Amino acid sequence: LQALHGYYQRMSADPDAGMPPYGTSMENISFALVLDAKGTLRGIEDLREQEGKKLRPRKMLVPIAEKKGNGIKPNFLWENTSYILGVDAKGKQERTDKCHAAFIAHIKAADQDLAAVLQFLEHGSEEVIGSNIVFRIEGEPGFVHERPAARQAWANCLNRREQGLCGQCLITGERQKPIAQLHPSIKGG
DNA sequence: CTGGAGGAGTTTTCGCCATGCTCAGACTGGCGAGTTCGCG
Repeated sequence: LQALHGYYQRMSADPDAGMPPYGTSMENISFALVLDAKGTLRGIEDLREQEGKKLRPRKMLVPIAEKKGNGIKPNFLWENTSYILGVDAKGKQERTDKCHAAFIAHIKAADQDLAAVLQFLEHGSEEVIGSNIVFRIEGEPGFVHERPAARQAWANCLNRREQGLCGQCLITGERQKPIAQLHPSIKGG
């Protein structure tokens, strides 16, 4: 319904409304890793919160996630242990190894922070297993994915992907627009 | 006779909580008036 499109367009114009900016979404995160600028990991930040009933993760604004079928798709900068640590509980190690290789490969598409995290990837409690994690530089505010250079790289990747076929958009009625081969998912439960 | 493969059919991965009472009376109030038949 175009009503939702109009509502988003209007309310996103308000800076404090809470609309995620284009290309970003709010997800669940449990821990953050701290590593020095030299590429050595030391320090883990656990952001999970006790909701009275249970200890549950926290909501964070991050780059949108792919819709993972049976195929392997690497997320940009935040992932679970299987892609990052090359470890899991699924037993099928080769799958995890392939995921890790794809994850490291996607990064290469000059910043010292990404240089450091690349350096750490030369090697890459139990509760971290299976949870979502993010990266932070030792004593650095914010997170690596928040740095402007990361945003430029993300925009470049988006431009890379949005190419080829073009047509008429039914919601807007405009011509020669790139057509979406797949739609992002919607939260259930 | 063997190949490459397009299509048909089967398997894997995906991610993974909640809803909260209740409580009480009235009221007291009077209808109506009436007429029967009659030889052999």
